[PDB]
Amino acid sequence: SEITIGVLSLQGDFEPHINHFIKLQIPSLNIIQVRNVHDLGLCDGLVIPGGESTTVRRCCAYENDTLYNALVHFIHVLKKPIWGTCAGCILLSKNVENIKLYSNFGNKFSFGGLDITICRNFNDSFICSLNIISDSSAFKKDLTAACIRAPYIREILSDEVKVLATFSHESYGPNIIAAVEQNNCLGTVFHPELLPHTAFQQYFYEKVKNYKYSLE
Repeated sequence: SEITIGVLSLQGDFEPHINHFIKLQIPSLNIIQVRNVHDLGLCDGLVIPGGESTTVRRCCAYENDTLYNALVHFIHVLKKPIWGTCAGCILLSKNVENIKLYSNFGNKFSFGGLDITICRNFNDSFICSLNIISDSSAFKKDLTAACIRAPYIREILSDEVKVLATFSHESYGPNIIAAVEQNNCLGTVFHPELLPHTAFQQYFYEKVKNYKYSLE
């Protein structure tokens, strides 16, 4: 079957995320940039990366929020798989704290999808070992994550949110939440493209594959 995963690309610096899925070497997988609603329509799943949530959001605001509204629909009506990483994780979140830049978009800042409170704030680079709460073969023992000015997940707001991975750091403390999953949404605070392994990419691919299978 042909599976297409898109990577939101408007904000730039998206190539390493694309490369990391290509490294999976999975015959059935195509990756595309997503810059507009036509591109989004071709996607079975979408990755939203980025360093800065406000930048990615402004990129979606063009033409009276045309792409923003399509993303909301994609997430919440179509229920297509979405992976928000770093900035994208912020933009899936219910409550966003410490984003400073006042938004021309108000309560239309987030796309929603993860019932969490997240803090941008806003030392601050390290590799952590992950405790991953999963039976997926994507996750071998002792995997790592690169946290660079990572957002902080302060609150889980629904029992529907599954804490997928946590870590301990001799600062921040124990049981820092690194990855969450809720329905069709996956969120990670780290940079999955900046470590050689491809575990989260593989997991998200399988999520998209299972979605496509469910449809039919």
